[PDB]
Amino acid sequence: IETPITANFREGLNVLQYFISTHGARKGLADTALKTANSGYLTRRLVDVA
Amino acid sequence: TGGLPRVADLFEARRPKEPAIL
Amino acid sequence: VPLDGGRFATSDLNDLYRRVINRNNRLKRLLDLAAPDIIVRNEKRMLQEAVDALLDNGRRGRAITGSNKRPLKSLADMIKGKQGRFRQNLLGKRVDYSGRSVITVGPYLRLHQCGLPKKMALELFKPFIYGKLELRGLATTIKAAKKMVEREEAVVWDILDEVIREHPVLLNRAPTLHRLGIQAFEPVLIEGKAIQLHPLVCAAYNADFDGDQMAVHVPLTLEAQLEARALMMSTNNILSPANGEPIIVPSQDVVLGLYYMTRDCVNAKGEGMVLTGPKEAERLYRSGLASLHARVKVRITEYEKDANGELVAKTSLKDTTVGRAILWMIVPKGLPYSIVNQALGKKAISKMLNTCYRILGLKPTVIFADQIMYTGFAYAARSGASVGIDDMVIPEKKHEII
Amino acid sequence: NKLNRISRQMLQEMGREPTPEELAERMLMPEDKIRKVLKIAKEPISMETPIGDDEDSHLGDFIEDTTLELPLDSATTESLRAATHDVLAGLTAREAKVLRMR
Amino acid sequence: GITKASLATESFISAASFQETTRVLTEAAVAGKRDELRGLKENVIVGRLIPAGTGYAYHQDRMRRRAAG
Amino acid sequence: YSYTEKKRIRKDFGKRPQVLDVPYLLSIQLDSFQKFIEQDPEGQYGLEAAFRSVFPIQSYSGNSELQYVSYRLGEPVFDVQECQIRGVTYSAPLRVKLRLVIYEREAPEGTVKDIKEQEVYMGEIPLMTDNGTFVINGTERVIVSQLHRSPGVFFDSDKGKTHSSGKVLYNARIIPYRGSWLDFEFDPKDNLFVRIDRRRKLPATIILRALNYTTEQILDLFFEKVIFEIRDNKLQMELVPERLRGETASFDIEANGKVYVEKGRRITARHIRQLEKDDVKLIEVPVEYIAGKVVAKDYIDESTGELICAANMELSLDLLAKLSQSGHKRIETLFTNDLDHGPYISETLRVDPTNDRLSALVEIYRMMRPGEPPTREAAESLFENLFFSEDRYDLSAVGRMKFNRSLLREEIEGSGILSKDDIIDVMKKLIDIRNGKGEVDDIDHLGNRRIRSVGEMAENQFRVGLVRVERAVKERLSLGDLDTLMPQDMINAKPISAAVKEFFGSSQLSQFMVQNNPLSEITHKRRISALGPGGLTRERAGFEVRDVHPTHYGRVCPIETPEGPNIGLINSLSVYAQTNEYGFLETPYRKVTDGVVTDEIHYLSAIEEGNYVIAQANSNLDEEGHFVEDLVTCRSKGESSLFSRDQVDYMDVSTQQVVSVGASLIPFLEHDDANRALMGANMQRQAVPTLRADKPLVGTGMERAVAVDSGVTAVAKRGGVVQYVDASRIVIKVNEDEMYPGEAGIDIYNLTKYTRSNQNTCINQMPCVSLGEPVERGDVLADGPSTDLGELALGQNMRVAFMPWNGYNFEDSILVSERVVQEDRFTTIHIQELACVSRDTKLGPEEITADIPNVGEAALSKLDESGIVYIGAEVTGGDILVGKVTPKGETQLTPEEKLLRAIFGEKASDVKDSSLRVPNGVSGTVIDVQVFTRDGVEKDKRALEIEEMQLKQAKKDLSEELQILEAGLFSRIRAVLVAGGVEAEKLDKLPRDRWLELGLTDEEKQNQLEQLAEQYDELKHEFEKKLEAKRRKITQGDDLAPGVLKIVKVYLAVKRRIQPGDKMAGRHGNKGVISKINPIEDMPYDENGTPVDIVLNPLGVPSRMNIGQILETHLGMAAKGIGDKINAMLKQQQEVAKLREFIQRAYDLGADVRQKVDLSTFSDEEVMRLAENLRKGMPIATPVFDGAKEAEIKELLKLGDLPTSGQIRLYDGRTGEQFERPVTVGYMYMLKLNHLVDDKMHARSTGSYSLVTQQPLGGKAQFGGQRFGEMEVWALEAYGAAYTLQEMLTVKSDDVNGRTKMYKNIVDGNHQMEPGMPESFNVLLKEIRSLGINIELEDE
Ligand SMILES: CO[C@H]1/C=C/O[C@@]2(C)Oc3c(C)c(O)c4c(O)c(c(/C=N/N5CCN(C)CC5)c(O)c4c3C2=O)NC(=O)/C(C)=C\C=C\[C@H](C)[C@H](O)[C@@H](C)[C@@H](O)[C@@H](C)[C@H](OC(C)=O)[C@@H]1C
Ligand SMILES: [Mg+2]
Ligand SMILES: [Mg+2]
Repeated sequence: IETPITANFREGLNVLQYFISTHGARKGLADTALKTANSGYLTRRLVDVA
Repeated sequence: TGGLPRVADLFEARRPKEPAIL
Repeated sequence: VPLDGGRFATSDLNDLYRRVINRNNRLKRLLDLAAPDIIVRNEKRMLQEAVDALLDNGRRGRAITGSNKRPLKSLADMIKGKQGRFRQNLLGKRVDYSGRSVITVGPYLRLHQCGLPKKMALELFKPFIYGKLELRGLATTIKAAKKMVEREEAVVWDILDEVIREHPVLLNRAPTLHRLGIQAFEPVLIEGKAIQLHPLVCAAYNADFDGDQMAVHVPLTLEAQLEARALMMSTNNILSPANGEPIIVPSQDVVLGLYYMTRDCVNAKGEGMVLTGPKEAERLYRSGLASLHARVKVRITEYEKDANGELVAKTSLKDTTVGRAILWMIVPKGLPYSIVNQALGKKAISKMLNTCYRILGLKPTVIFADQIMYTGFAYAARSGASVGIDDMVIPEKKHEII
Repeated sequence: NKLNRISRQMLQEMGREPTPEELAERMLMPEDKIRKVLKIAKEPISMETPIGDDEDSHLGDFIEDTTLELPLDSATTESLRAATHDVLAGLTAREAKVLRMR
Repeated sequence: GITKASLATESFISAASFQETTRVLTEAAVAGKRDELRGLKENVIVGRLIPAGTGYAYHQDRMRRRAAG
Repeated sequence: YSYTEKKRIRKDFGKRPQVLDVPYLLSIQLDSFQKFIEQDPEGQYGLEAAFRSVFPIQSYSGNSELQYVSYRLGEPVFDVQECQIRGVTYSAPLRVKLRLVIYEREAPEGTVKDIKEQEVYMGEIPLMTDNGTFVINGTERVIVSQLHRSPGVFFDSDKGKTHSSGKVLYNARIIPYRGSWLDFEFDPKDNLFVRIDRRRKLPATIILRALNYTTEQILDLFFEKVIFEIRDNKLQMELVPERLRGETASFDIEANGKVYVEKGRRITARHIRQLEKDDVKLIEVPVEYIAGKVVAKDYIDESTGELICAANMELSLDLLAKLSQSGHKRIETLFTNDLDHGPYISETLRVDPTNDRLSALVEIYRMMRPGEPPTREAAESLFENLFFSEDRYDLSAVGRMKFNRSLLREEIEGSGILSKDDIIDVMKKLIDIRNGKGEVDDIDHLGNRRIRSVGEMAENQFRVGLVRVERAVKERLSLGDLDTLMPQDMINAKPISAAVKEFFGSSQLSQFMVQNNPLSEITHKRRISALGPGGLTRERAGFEVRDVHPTHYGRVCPIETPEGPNIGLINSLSVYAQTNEYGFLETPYRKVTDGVVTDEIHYLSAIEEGNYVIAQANSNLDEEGHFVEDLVTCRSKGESSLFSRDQVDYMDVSTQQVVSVGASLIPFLEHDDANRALMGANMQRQAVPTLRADKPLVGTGMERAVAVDSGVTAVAKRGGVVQYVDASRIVIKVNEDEMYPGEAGIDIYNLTKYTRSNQNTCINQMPCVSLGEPVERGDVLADGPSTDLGELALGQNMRVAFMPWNGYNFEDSILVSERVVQEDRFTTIHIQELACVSRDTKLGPEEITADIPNVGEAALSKLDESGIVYIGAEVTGGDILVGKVTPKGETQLTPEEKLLRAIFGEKASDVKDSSLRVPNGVSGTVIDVQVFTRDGVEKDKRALEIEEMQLKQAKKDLSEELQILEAGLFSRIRAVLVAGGVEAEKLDKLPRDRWLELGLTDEEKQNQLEQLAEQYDELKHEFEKKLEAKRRKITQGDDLAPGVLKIVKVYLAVKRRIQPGDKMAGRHGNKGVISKINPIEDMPYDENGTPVDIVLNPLGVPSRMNIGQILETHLGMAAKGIGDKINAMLKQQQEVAKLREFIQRAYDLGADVRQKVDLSTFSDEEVMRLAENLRKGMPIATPVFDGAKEAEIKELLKLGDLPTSGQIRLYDGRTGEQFERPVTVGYMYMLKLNHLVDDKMHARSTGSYSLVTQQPLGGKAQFGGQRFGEMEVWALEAYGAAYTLQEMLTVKSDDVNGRTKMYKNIVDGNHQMEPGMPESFNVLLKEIRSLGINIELEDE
């Protein structure tokens, strides 16, 4: 987004900044929760081949 | 590209989409 | 086999086997009656479908079990599964002599031990307690021993310390990745229902305290005790097998202590004076005379083994601070004073442990690591580090940059 | 079959369904046999029946073995022989013989 | 590739674990293949000492006893 | 300012005035079910509507019709309380009036006789609790509202990934509310395809034929007509001057005696202008341009009567001749442009195997039901039953609306099935998008996402019941005998009843009310789910739908969602959000006309909000409400920017409306990272109630609304003065303005006392008012669990210090002072329900008798003669709650056991001990016992005593009602008698019962005395019938399961306090597990000598970015200051003047806040009570995004006497020496979640075993061992440990032999293993050998 977050946590975030921040959090959590599965599958194939 | 899926492609030997020739 | 309320339950194979028999028997009958071809043919096909459904169901019509929509499980599906076989696949069979609970810190522990709840140890070692109780003659027979531990008589607690003493236990966390996910510890009896785990290992398990749970396993056979002690023991794996760097590296609270310890401010109590040795350096600090960080020359004795397998000694006046002076008391023998003379960040504090291992060997490094943890926590508590709202300083030029 | 049939008219006529002893008066027999008859009539449930979580956890996995013998007992059997066999050597040779006989 | 190379394993009991069970059993049962153990995966299934680590002394000593007299 | 507000008032920072106050939070749940079950004289959703669809039901062609009149809901069999204990469902009988008409054979339709069968009973439909919950079997259950794809047509893309050639695709999907799916889709060759449901793909045109459309009409519908004239000789042509745009001239083009353009010059704006203004209709064209042109209609040869060319065939120079000599003047061809109008449909016909209607109908029927032979009636019937049948297909109203709306129609309502116009129109629009004109929708938009709810969902299931009974109903009227059977003998109960029961009982949307906590409840009843029937699945979707969408603003909470397998698949409803009239989600807004901000509220749906320009919740306006700045931050369509003073159409109602009740309770949320904020609102629902309901010291201002809207508390029905206050009940004497004229009255609130929750917590109400206190309607009468004076307290705030303490706080670990456990404040009360069943076995019946083989008197002490533990006897592990014994005869013992009984002379009983005994380690007091008995088995002594006791207790309760009630009624009679014939002292002398005789002078007062008489006598009888019914319910033999003779349920109340291992967290997402419980001696204390309760590790603050937990601490300290300050002046007893002065100063705080305050309050009695409640601390309200600011916090700290830094110096209680640097100390609200350490803890040595595969299994609750996995096996394999691994999967688990051979060695003192073969593998051998496979173990 071409309008960054101009505030920080020591100050307050207004309605919009938080709402825009939400996607980053949710996509972060989702990516990791999926990357958890990816890692496991990888180790499986690896230990199977060795 | 890059990341964890990149590792999996390497260990899987997978031929890229538009490869070169030697 | 029967169930509660007098109702019965049985495997699906019966429904399948029964069918194959009936149809088969019917066909046998249909031979002695000389039926027309069109019928006996139909009966044979019906028999064929039943046998197939019995062996592996789903390769034809997927026959359904009586009164229930869900297809009846056939012999091939008992072996098969997700994935392959159920037997060895996750997961993978339940195991006796085990337990689990919420885990906590226990920084007092040495790196080779762990806090074990009293009740857990009682129920876990139950056969050992029975056998030791009647080895010394405190119980007439095995039955009387059962009633004793069931009564929880006061005399049994001392007997447990015997069977516990040299007898490692296996600790495991939920997402086992590398081999350090399971490590052996020496049990320490602890009041309370929580497991205490040496902080330095919390990194290897990747175990936070946000309510994560850990499992315990008892090594029954003698070979398992010596396997646990000589392989899976905590002290025998201090280094990641992935890369030679120590994985027992002090984590966070401990390292903030040592950073605050060996550091120096510009002006503090005792600046410039000189002391005979580290012993009287602590005497200066603890009494409140000198500040933890002040620049000071003190006589120290360092060591270099640079002879042939032989430790040389050297003494000098080193320019250092009060904190670094006190810390030197822990560093064993042949390490030079240069290693502790810096600010001791998390990066330097790991290479310290590494060098200590590659020089003095295993045993000196273990006892070393313990001391570092103990002193780190202690001094960190003294420091009174905190975080306030005024600890976060916003630039004065921010509004202008925006 | 006769029992199923009676419950139908009596289902809405009574507005709920007849009590366990209601069809009993409707039926010829001792009428307490309804309970007995009702038990054997049920079809057994598949032991492979999926239960909770759908996690391949199946009914049969939860059915414990009651005909086995726990070791905490079996241990006491091996012990009781050594107990009684010892205490019978503390007696006269005929008392052991007479007690082992009875 | 890693997933393809793991496909080929001498022990059929090992292959029957992570692969499709039906096909593995059939394809092996016709040829009368004789599984000698010798591996880890298979020894775990049957429940004896792993032919490595502490067990490596045992299996080694047994492997030589074989094809002898 | 109200009456419970005078007790305590929360200081509110924040500027923005609240224009609208939080509506009822349970709105959706209550409103929905309210529309379903009701008598509605029209098609509005409900039982009425679902009836009018399938009705009237006529038999098959027989002209025997059964129609539907009306329905009624009978009184519930049991009320909510009675229904829970016994275990039945809370339900009402459904009584529906039916009219059976029979038409005369064969006649003009008229009835011989019509019997109106009065209300045949079909099913009992469940009823919703006053709190919006259901009771299925003795257990409260909530049905979560669902979010699915709204019915209608939707045009999507599926760009990118397909075929990896790019080019995108465009597909349309018609999704009805009920009935088959109709899918249209393109392909890389631009050939239109159709598939019904998810079935086989089929060429689109085959449906037009099934609608009886021949090829000629297909070309005529989707394509324009190019008219060709043969005039003079060889082919002139009609020219629409616009057809030449985007194409190049194919021959010499000249008309109107002037050659405008020659061949090879593309047609731009120049050529088209000339032709239009010069009006060129007809030009002469060469014969070769039609070599590609497809002839539109059929053309035949008049003479030979033979077909020259079929429709949709490409003409050639030779073909024109053969149809020219036959006398054909006109040949129609297609207008085809690869940019504007594509020749797509034309190419679809060449792949169309059919010709006529029956052919297409056959190919459809053979597609849907293949393998079976097609039939004329079958093909015709199926296709008419798919999209054209009123039974099997509906889009309903919302579907039709979005359908018509997306097609740009006028009518917002229309037929509920598809029409030939409808299908055809959709196809045209899909082609228009592929042509470049128009755009595709997206599934994720909340205008295409529809919200169902309990009422609507139950209607669907009831509908299913009526259709599966419908097949039956027609079937019976088939063979029916004349006037013997009636509309009873046919319609059954179980068919309809099992449809509705199968829903509430085991439906993915029907689940246990999460009840350990009011917030958990209220956040469950407001919840959305895209799962379940008609929803997506976890595996299918798909990060697009899980993600937060711009339309979620004000509708779905962005930050309250699960952090598990399904993220963004649940969410929660926003605070002010409401379900739209059509079922969408709409939010409140303020209409801004011209430049003024108007306070009229307007509800806009997802599509409504689209076009308007909406201002921001935070903006500064003043006076008349003009925007102060000439430009303000706003969002209009999917984007946000600064907007001009007068452009804006609307403005946000409140600063909160984006979040949900859960997220809205986190103070200083604007200062916390969204990840940790989620976890906070996620964990806040897990807070177990506490022993002493406290209050939050730092807060938001929603807690009052959350407390009341959730049913945990008891709210005043009508205002008045409290007549009687007990810990049991509360009686309020109503004010006359609020009182009804008849019956007089008082409102009697019967409080809930200590009882079991679903989560095994304690739910107990306490009276918050004192004898004779004024309460006005809408006042808090009694707090529930975890509620204080009308606010919501989920825990207790306490003094916390941030500093590393000797490593005991290492990660998140928490170090708690002993002071906390001594005050018993974080103690929790658990109520567990244990059962004892006396069943029937083939060996014999089980006795509850107190005679148990081999047990002493110390065991039987706590038991009565009957075998049941006394009420109130405190018990510990192993004690017998209920004596139970089951027959096992003739044990057949062994030689040495036989000698043993012989020596010690005990008769070994023919009965075995099944008695229910207290589980190991759990310890509590028995607070209750229930005995359910089968009807016909004799109740034993104890069982009779309890029932008799319940009778007396029941009688007292009803009588208590009548006594206070009668006085309340007679007290009004006394007052009306005094109006016109007042005798004060004379009247109360004579007996009160002898009052009804006195009349009155002519007035309404004569009729008022009359009224109170009528209602009085009713009470005499209403009491009577109520008492009788209650008594019978006690005496009736409770119905049990088959085989169970009697059941004894014991209720234990365990009091667990706190110990190392419990999970605790703040509202800001900081978890922790109590590590050590430290003495007060070792606690850091300040110079004043007050120790600190908890020592948190500061290191958790920077990494996880939650800064509010620090602010909450700081402000908290300040709050406690104002308490301490007040606590000194009240203990000083200065006077009301000095105190009052100080309090006013606090509530202003320097400028520009919205709180206001006194001295409107009565200066003595009202003010002094408030100060007493503030001495614990001064409650402050920080609004969500409107919350306080640093300056105000620092300013409030000045009034506190406490430093601005918020940090002080602390001294270690051990060495007594100082701590370097100041440390932050304050008051943080902290919750105790229920993950409690003495639940999680399990240990097993040798337990039971599974039969099928011999493996550890807990049957006694000595739980089966920990599961040792594949990953764990690898961990052992990396180490060299072979023997540990063998013992792990052989002797310790799976070896049925090796385990016992081991156990015997462990007691003998020999550590070894004789492993054998695991039984798992031994079974696999038999399963393989059970097949035709011979598997052997060879060699040696
Ligand atoms: C009939 O419904 C069932 C299955 C539907 O099947 C299925 C496929 O369709 C689902 C729908 C439609 C959901 O809306 C759902 C859900 O909303 C949810 C979880 C995930 N639950 N968790 C599982 C446990 N875990 C340790 C934490 C996370 C789910 O799996 C599902 C779910 C399904 O999986 N979660 C939450 O909402 C949040 C964040 C908190 C939940 C609070 C409590 C804990 C639960 O409400 C308890 C009281 C029960 O209510 C459930 C267990 C239901 O079970 C019954 C007997 O009542 C279950 C929904
Ligand atoms: Mg950690
Ligand atoms: Mg964790």
